[PDB]
Amino acid sequence: KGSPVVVGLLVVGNIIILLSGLALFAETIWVTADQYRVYPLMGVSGKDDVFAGAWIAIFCGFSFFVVASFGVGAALCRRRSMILTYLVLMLIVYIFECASCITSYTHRDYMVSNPSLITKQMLTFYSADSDQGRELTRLWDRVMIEQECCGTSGPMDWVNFTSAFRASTPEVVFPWPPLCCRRTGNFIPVNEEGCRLGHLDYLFTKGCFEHIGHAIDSYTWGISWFGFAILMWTLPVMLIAMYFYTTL
Amino acid sequence: TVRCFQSLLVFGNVIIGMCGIALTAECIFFVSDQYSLYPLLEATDNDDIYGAAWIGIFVGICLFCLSVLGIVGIMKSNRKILLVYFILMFIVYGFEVASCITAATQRDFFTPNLFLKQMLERYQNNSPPSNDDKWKNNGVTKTWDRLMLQDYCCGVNGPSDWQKYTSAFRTENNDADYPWPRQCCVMNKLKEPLNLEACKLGVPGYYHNQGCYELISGPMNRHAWGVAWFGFAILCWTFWVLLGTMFYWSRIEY
Amino acid sequence: VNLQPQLASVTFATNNPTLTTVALEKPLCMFDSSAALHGTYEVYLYVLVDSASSRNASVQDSTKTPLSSTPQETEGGRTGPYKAAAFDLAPCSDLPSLDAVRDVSQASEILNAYLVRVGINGTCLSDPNFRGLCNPPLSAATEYRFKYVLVNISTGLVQDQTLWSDPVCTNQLTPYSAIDTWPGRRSGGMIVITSILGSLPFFLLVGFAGAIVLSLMD
Amino acid sequence: DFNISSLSGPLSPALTESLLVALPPCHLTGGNATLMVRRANDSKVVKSSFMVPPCRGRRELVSSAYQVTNLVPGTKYYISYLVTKGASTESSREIPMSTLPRRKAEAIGLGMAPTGGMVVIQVLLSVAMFLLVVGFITALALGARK
Ligand SMILES: *[C@@H]1O[C@H](CO)[C@@H](O[C@@H]2O[C@H](CO)[C@@H](O[C@@H]3O[C@H](CO[C@H]4O[C@H](CO)[C@@H](O)[C@H](O)[C@@H]4O)[C@@H](O)[C@H](O[C@H]4O[C@H](CO)[C@@H](O)[C@H](O)[C@@H]4O)[C@@H]3O)[C@H](O)[C@H]2NC(C)=O)[C@H](O)[C@H]1NC(C)=O
Ligand SMILES: *[C@@H]1O[C@H](CO)[C@@H](O[C@@H]2O[C@H](CO)[C@@H](O[C@@H]3O[C@H](CO)[C@@H](O)[C@H](O)[C@@H]3O)[C@H](O)[C@H]2NC(C)=O)[C@H](O)[C@H]1NC(C)=O
Ligand SMILES: *[C@@H]1O[C@H](CO)[C@@H](O[C@@H]2O[C@H](CO)[C@@H](O)[C@H](O)[C@H]2NC(C)=O)[C@H](O)[C@H]1NC(C)=O
Ligand SMILES: *[C@@H]1O[C@H](CO)[C@@H](O[C@@H]2O[C@H](CO)[C@@H](O)[C@H](O)[C@H]2NC(C)=O)[C@H](O)[C@H]1NC(C)=O
Ligand SMILES: *[C@@H]1O[C@H](CO)[C@@H](O)[C@H](O)[C@H]1NC(C)=O
Ligand SMILES: *[C@@H]1O[C@H](CO)[C@@H](O)[C@H](O)[C@H]1NC(C)=O
Repeated sequence: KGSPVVVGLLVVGNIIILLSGLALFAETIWVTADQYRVYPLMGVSGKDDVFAGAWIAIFCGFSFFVVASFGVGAALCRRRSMILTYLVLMLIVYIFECASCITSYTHRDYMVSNPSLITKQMLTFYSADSDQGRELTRLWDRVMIEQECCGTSGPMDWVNFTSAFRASTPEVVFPWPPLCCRRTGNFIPVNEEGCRLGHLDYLFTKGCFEHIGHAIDSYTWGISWFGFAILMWTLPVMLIAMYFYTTL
Repeated sequence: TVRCFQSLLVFGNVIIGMCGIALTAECIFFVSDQYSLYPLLEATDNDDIYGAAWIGIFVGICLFCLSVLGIVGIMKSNRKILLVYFILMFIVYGFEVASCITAATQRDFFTPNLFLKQMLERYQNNSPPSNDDKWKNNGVTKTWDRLMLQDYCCGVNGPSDWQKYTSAFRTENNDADYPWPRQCCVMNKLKEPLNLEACKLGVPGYYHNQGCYELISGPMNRHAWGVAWFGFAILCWTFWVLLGTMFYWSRIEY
Repeated sequence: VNLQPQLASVTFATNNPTLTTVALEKPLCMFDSSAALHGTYEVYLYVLVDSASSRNASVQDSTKTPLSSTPQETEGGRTGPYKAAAFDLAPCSDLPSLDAVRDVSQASEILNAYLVRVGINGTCLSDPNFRGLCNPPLSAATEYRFKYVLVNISTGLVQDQTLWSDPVCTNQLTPYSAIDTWPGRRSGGMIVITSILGSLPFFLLVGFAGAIVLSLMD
Repeated sequence: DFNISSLSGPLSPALTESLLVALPPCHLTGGNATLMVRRANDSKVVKSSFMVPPCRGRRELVSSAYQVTNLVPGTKYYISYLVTKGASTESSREIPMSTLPRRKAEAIGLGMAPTGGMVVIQVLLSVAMFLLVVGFITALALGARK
């Protein structure tokens, strides 16, 4: 007739799933809010997942809340057919959240195992006349002077590779974006030769890929590992739930 | 029949819940500080649109749970359940009444005057008296430079304003070289001028030549009508099911 | 003769008379309607300010050679007029198209053909070796008057001249605390929201109480 | 008959195309200098000449290096001086320098290098999917009998 010692296990286990499901619902919405404006940066290369993980997960997290509240109810009520409907709702949310975990992680390394997969976009689209050239140059010229950096390898990407910039900008005048110079509060350059020749202090010398990588990495693990953490609690609760369904 | 009554009740409750979620979503949309706008509003403790929205998040979750509570109660036909339900919703009703009114009270002050004060006072300052005065004098200056340098407007009415009033910028910078912000000339892609003498004179289309009030007001104006009227509609939906539910409750045999 | 200088045309100079500066039209055709163009020529601008003794403003010496007066020795143009700028005589047919000044190539030379600017050079009072015609920032709240004069460079006499301008006023400042940051107005929505959402609670209370009473009855 | 210095302290002097050179010593100042540059593979010398500037000590920024360009990418160039002050003369021995090559943005082969995070997640979760599916199947199998 099923021990109270196992009833309590389903109660605590559902309560833990409930809370971590609500927290995952909150976190995954916080990914989709795009705290760093990287939704433009993915979409030029396409086949996206880092946000698709979150857009799967928001509903999966709220799913975990609702089936788990019901699950606490079913455990106290000890009704055979209610425990069946605990299994046969949870295990679908489970499969969707697996996809959220896998999708969110898999794209991460497909683009931030090395910076060059992102660098290709900057060399193509920076200040470039085509439609997405303007769109993504709004992302970049904001990142640049919001955070003081000239590129992923600072004032050298712009000579380490071919980019749209060369073809409009003969390098003898600017070997790097003019927005790489530090600008006064009047927005004027601090010295001309001091940026056209470039001492290491008037230039924004930092590597921009830190912000881009740390954004992508942080959004990812929030989906991916919190997902696995819910799921690793769901297995033992769902296994105990098999034993409940087969004892009652 | 009574059954029909129950049906009506449950349907209104369902609507209450879906409003809780859609309110939660709307709140998150504005609480996002979406193009910032913290910097123009933390400048005056002009934050009740956001404060209302935060209130909107937790009442939004609260209303969802209370709704299902209600259905559960109605169905279960339990006096105490209904009672508690009543109490809780009453509380939540108060908090969203508060959010509604606080957003609604705030927005009338968003004006071509208010944003012209903060711009004349707090831009390019370099002599603030105190730390949180310097912390406000940064964020205002940054926000005016985002709007002027990418969204191509200048001043609140226009490139008039800097040339008719005293300002923080003005005491730092003499007009003969800085007749209004350098952020207001049209620069070419080298991020230096089309021609500066023509931007000094105001020859039309060498400079950002429109006010920004529309950019500043437009989002704030949506946030305003947004939370407040949606809360009011919920506070009506809840009011008539509260009366009905109460009625039913009262008609419970002991 | 109404040989009067002018504030530069307000069609395309939207901010012109700033707190310390004014742009003026140049003397286009002005000295040359009776065909004066017969050799090299230059023009001086003098600036002056209203005061009772200023009717002694003899912009030339008695022997017809111009005053060598400057912003220092005139105290900003009070104790006499001062030689605020110079340029060469434009031969009238050049007629800058104010419409076409959007050709970024030509823009600066069109402005340099069309006008002169007074107030421009904040530095020039300081440097002890800038032995040039200093065009300093003009003082706020001052009505100025302006006068172009023609000089016959081959013999060194003023040839003839304009009349002083009608008074040109700088921009002048409201102190920024004067901007009443109240609206006076009320929206529409505030008043409905405050009045209805204040009303609603009372009714709920009433109803609740009534519920109580009903349940106590039965 | 000096040796050129190397201003690699304040800046980055190597580049695609243009490079930076130290001015001649203050012994020479007001003198007439010719810089000479030579692409290593060839006899191909190029002359550019200027007066030796007044010694502004260490006051920062002007062309205070000389700048040299049309130094086409990947090329090793030697750099050298001949200078004069009166009928007296001055010199230095060559020094070699090398300019970066060009690289294609479309020649970015995807540097795709998987972390163990991905692969640990995939294995762990595919195992968990398997275990739950199997479990669910076996649970309902047993319950079918009761
Ligand atoms: C606003 O007010 C400022 C400051 O009051 C004025 O700026 C100064 O203008 C004077 C004009 O006389 C500049 O004078 C210098 O004169 C030198 C003359 O030296 C010999 O060499 C020249 C050839 O160059 C011979 O023809 C001459 O006979 C002498 O034998 C020039 O050599 C100087 O040129 C150098 O300095 C300038 C300024 O840095 C550079 O642009 C040149 O490329 C060159 O390096 C110069 O002409 C004086 O230097 C200016 N000072 C400043 C601070 O700018 C403005 O004229 C005034 N503007 C307006 C519109 O009112
Ligand atoms: C430094 O002083 C020397 C010596 O005057 C300058 O070098 C060269 O001097 C010769 C003779 O005075 C000049 O020769 C003539 O050159 C023309 C071309 O400019 C050529 O067609 C004639 O056949 C004749 O050879 C020459 O102009 C001059 N310049 C060069 C580059 O040869 C030198 O220019 C001075 N450098 C500086 C920095 O002033
Ligand atoms: C990308 O840029 C870096 C510098 O940001 C280049 O680094 C070179 O490194 C070697 C060895 O340390 C030095 O001899 C060179 O002087 C460096 N270059 C410069 C400009 O100083 C690096 O070569 C570039 N890589 C690619 C693949 O282009
Ligand atoms: C400036 O005025 C003088 C004086 O009238 C003009 O020069 C004289 O012209 C007469 C008549 O042709 C000649 O007899 C004299 O020899 C001239 N003087 C000299 C010193 O040559 C002069 O033409 C006028 N110049 C301008 C630019 O108007
Ligand atoms: C800077 O702003 C403060 C108020 O925020 C004001 O008191 C001060 O006068 C301003 N600075 C200048 C230079 O006027
Ligand atoms: C050049 O540098 C070397 C090595 O430091 C030094 O021995 C020599 O005296 C210097 N001068 C000359 C003329 O070679």
